[PDB]
Amino acid sequence: NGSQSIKAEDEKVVMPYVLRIFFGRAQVPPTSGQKRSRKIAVISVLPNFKKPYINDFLSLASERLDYNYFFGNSHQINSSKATLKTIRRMTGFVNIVNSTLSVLRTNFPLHTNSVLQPLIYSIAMAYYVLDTESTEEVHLRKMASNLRQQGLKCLSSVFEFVGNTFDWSTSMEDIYAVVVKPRISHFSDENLQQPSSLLRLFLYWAHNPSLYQFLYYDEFATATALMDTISNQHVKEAVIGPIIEAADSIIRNPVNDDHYVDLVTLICTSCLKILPSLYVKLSDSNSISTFLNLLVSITEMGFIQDDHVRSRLISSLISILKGKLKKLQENDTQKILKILKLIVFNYNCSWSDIEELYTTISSLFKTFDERNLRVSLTELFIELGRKVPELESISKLVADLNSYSSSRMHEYDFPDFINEKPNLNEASKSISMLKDILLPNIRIGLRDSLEEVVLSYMVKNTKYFTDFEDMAILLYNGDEEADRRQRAIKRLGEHAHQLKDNSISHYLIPMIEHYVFSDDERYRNIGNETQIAIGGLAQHMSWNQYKALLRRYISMLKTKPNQMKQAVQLITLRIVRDGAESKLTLSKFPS
Amino acid sequence: FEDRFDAREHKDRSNKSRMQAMEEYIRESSDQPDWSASIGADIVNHGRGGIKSLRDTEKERRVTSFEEDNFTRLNITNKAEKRKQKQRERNARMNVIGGEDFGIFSSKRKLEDSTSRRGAKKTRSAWDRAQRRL
Amino acid sequence: AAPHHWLLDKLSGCYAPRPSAGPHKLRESLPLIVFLRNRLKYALNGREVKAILMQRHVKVDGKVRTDTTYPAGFMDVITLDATNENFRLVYDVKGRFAVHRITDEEASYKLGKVKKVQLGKKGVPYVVTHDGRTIRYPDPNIKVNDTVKIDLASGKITDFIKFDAGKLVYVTGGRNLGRIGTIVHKERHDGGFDLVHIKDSLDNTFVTRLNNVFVIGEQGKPYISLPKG
Amino acid sequence: RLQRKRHQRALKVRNAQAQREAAAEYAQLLAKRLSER
Amino acid sequence: GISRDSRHKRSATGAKRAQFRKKRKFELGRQPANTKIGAKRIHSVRTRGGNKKYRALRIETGNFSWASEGISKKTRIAGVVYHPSNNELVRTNTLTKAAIVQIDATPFRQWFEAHYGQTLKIESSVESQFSAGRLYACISSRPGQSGRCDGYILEGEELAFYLRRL
Amino acid sequence: KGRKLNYSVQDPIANYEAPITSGYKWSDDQIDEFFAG
Amino acid sequence: QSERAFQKQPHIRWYKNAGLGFKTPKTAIEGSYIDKKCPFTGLVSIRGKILTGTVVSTKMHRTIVIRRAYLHYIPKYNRYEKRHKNVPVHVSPAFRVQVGDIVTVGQCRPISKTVRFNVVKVS
RNA sequence: AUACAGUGAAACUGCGAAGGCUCAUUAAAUCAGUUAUCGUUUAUUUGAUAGUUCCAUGGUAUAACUGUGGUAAUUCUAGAGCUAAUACAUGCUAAUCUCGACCCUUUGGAAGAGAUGUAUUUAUUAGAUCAAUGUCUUCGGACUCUUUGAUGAAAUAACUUUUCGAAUCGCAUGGCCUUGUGCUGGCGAUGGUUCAUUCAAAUUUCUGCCCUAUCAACUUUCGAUGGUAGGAUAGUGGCCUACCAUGGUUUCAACGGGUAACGGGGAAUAAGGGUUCGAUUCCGGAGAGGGAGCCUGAGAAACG
Repeated sequence: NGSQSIKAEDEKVVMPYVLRIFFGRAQVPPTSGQKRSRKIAVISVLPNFKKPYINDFLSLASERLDYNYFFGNSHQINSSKATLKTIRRMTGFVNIVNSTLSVLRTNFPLHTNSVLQPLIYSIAMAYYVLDTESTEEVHLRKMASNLRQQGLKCLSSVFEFVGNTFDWSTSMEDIYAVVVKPRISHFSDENLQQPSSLLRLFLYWAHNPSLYQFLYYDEFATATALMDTISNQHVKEAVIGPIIEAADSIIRNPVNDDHYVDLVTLICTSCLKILPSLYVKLSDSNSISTFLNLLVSITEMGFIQDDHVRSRLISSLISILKGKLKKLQENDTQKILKILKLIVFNYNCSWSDIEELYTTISSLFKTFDERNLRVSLTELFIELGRKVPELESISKLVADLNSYSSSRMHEYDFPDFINEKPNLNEASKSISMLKDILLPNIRIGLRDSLEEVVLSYMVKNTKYFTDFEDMAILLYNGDEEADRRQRAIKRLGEHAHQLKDNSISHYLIPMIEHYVFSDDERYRNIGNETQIAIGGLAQHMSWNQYKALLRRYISMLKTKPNQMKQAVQLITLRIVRDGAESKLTLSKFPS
Repeated sequence: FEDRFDAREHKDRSNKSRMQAMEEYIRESSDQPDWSASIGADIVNHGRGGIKSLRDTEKERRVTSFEEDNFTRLNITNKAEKRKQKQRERNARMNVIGGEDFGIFSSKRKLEDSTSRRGAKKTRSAWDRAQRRL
Repeated sequence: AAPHHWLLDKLSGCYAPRPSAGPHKLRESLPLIVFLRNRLKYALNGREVKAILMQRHVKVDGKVRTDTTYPAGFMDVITLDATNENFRLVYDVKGRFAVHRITDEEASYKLGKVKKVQLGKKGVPYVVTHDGRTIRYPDPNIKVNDTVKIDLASGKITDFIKFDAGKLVYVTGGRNLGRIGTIVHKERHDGGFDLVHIKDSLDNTFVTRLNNVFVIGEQGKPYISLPKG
Repeated sequence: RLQRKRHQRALKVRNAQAQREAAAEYAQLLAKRLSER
Repeated sequence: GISRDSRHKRSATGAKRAQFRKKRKFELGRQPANTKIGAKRIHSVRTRGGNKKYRALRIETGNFSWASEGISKKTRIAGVVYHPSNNELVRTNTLTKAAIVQIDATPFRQWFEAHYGQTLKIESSVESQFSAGRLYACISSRPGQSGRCDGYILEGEELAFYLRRL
Repeated sequence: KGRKLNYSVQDPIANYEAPITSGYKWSDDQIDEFFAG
Repeated sequence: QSERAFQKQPHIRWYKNAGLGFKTPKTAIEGSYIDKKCPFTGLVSIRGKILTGTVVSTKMHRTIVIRRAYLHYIPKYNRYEKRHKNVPVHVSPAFRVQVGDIVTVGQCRPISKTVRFNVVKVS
């Protein structure tokens, strides 16, 4: 008969709204008691009478789900629903602790709340009943103790009711009457917030606009309290950033920066949070990261600091200038952030950024020589913008070489901090050399020569565009250096980049031989570069299977010579992974 | 191609090559005795049959061993007895003279073809025959 | 009318006992009548082996299973209550069913080759063996042709033997049926003559199939005891 | 008749309390294998 | 039907002298029950133990599926206009699998007006049938084997995929 | 067009029926003066 | 790529893998070809054995006629008369096989009256 | 033994018969092994395997049986009267599962929110990451490209004339005091849905002893060869039909010619001397007067 009544519900829509409201009115007239319970509360209730009431709430749920647009709603059905919900609350909170009929009437009450939320799920902007405050005060006096009750990952009876009441136009009258956002913000600022906290945050972010478009001054102060909740909930959207739904945070922070500027410490906290929005997770997308940096700039245009947020915005621009993502949109937002950071370093940054980012002109090569002849003492964002131009951004090749040489000149004129800046230059040149670049690899080689300012002739002859006598002199220089972990790793990386699967050129056997000779000359340095030799042999072993295995086989055979010389010298090690790699070679032998 | 379980090649045959002249020479040069009966006990029907041949007393010993071993008398199964007992006793009185069967001397069956002249150790190399001697 | 595996003497009868259906196949099993009556000879005829089956002395795989033609296949531990008879029967080197005698701590378990692992219904991992013990929930690293160890009091897998290069394997099938020695070679082809190869006294070589071979332990330590000569 | 109504209901609730608990009792062993894997 | 065997016909080599055998039970070809529109009558035939097979002949209540949301709802049948597995099958107006048949789409109107409010994002050449009532939909289920008429609606790409044909 | 329109002669229908001499009760002149127009 | 009616489509663009040492080309993973009976996306599953040989004719579409000459140790007239075999095979979106072209095939699920093999490799 | 109580003609029941003769001549297509069926049926064997409840027990209609009879007559019959079910078919049925605001510290979970199947046939998708023994140590960390591992490349929207949530029994009075069968309460066989195995069958990969070119062409003349879709199927399948393409086999032996094909092929046992006698499965498929159509079953075009 459940399947039969489900068929009756699936065919219970064929009659008009008059007959649907008449059948709903007959369903309401079972145990309404509007003479007894339309004033305040009910007169009496029973277990089987609540079972008629639980069945009435279930029939209301089935009727609303069947006719989930119109539902034939009536104030008699509303009064019967309020009488049933109040009788469920009264019986559950007035019965003794025996829990059988109490859990029956509690699962009657949760299902009745689900059927009540179904009415607003079906007929939301259709009725908007003007006597809402009766049921609103009834449900408030029932669920006053539901302060932090709806704070969970699945608690969505009163949380969904609050979201429905907040996502309307004029049904927020019961919200702005006394309180909805107070208890919602209490459970939102609860510290054990699960991932419905983002749902409540998006609901309040969408519901601040109705409280702002409302002409009532009470709703204006409630919108002020929603901005105050956005300022007092400065840990929830931080700690709940476990998914890629950071567009809600970027949509609230832009709304907050466009709406309310209430404290300089609040603007500094917003700028530091949007700095953590780019220094917290690397999976933030382009529009979200651009709007987050623009919201940090919008808080900084109002109430920024002069030293602390100055350095924070300078670090933000020093990351965003190395990024420059999304076809110069992030570069334009980074130039705006550097012009809003309000320092002397930021002033030189905005000058040397606007003088180069003038919409694809020769002003980039003009401004590189301009700041070279007029070298600025900030130099951090200058080295960022001149190392993005030294990377695979095609123009400013000689200007990139002059920028690296001028950074070396400043690092020699310092004579400590600018040597740690040269450490960052070397840690950038390492990832530049281990890459598929053509102009930026030559620029990193020029930076290696400027850091080297026999060895200088070797570097300039490795970057000589000749490659036959040049590679012969490189092999002879490796022989002279044989007769350095990261340094020889960088040299062998540049050599492997110049001979990296370029099988349209000859002497690849001597090129791999020079790679293995530099690897042997690094592996002779056992006290330092044994780890680097192990890493280079490991990367060559990964390349021995990664889609190409002709010259990598000879690289494996000639990197075995370091092991042969080490075993002849030993005449303790790690035999285990060596034997397992021997088993892997035996498996590659059965290919 | 592929393997196929062959009981006819891991079954104990040992009878294609069992020749009575070779077996008699082995019994002569055996240097361990032969379990012969007390002399009257092996004649059969008061002399109406033969004595009994060596294969017949071997088969009789096997039948009595199986007999005592699983407690069952053998039977008078008609088709097998009308073949084997009558044909066996008629060739017994044909060829068994005084407890000795002379049927083989009247039978064409080459000794060296099947039972001598080893097939696995054929030694078809001068080096293999040299290593087989030394 | 007999197979080769039963070690059945020819001077027995005319009709050979077809085993009934059961765990193993017809071609890889011996029933209880050819086990008890005419191999280790606890009976003399079918009437009295049915009599002792009605008396219920047999306790194969820890359950009684009173039936004459019950197909005891590979290493089903035949248990007999009187004189505490524990019999694990395996293959010899020339194709028959060598029934080794074992003790109680060894007959408290058996082992079984896994055939397939399934996501059958309702998220339940799943394992079958040659007696078809559909036991719940092994680890995810049960490949085909590994070896579970059944509990034999409940049904649970207690130990697990992984099939890889360097494991002690038993071959039941084809022209290698019943050999042990498991190491000269490994060769996994792509559809046939794919195996791990088995030594001899002079460490000779052999070819079989994957499904016709299954692991029993390690190089020197199988927890099954084996007969000798 | 009514004693059979006692025994039927008792064996039914005992069958439930055996099977529906043992099923989760080896599903938790699957959970242990998944945590250790 | 007759048969399922290669013995009555020639292979890829061209052989003769067939004269093979009395046909067995397991070459059982039943009669082709061309399912039509009528009053719902399903013949419950037996095969392979208790393998009851539902042979539908006059089925109506097609469960056809809204595609973009996957809403299989109940409707009637009108007629198949194009099905060149037999071009006389559409002349005789039967109902087989993978046929394109017409549906009065009034419960789909009810579901759209029930879970969207207003009446009429969806394509225009099916919005014309949203207005008129008869929409094209293709049968998925097998009434000759499973006895049912299920199907999927035509929505856009598959619509034009058939409308350019016929 | 293989099995389509075999213009052959078939065995059991070659004498399945037999004709009739007078046939139509009308005359052929009655046909001509029946549908001259 | 749609010359017939009745919703020419994959049957649940779609992509799978039979495994067992046979690659799937990138157009056969994500391409506009339907792969109704090509086993990489397909509806068929792989099993059985894998045979290798050159071809004779690829005249009709979805018909790859392999040749397969193989050694057999003849003891009768003690000389090897040379083998020849034929098998029709459905297409794959990986190689337009012309004359020559030693390729291999895997056994699966009889497609026409005489084809159980579908191409998985070209070399 | 005044509602049953042992013998038991004739009736329902469970099963029995669980595999027997003759006739016309098929060249790996009859047969034997083998590969596979996530391409499929399955009684029995074996291992596993069920959560939707509004204002003390459900209905006549038939036997056997009596009684009246017909007919030459049957395991042929018809009226009239009763009467039972594991026959027919309507219908009676406690509250336990996770996340846990709070914890009073161990006797730890009270509030709130989310739960709950099968059988049939339809669609979207769950089905790239983090942990170090190490890159730099700045003896702190952004760590995966290197050195090794891991989750990982049935959840839901509907039909169906939908099956069920034990009217089976045995062993054990046993525990409790809800003040009386108030709760019985412990276990095992038979049930009972589904999966897998086993059995058997059907297809299917390949292999296997006559001479054959005076058989050099066959195949489209039961689709020839393949593709697409449907029908039918236990399912794969030109197995059948619509449409389309003109294919496919062959001198590396297609296709065709016959018998000591009452003989042969291991089809199998071999025998301690018979060297093609010498153990057997099968010659081919049919047939129950003759073709045709239908039915039954886990299995059939049934020796019944």
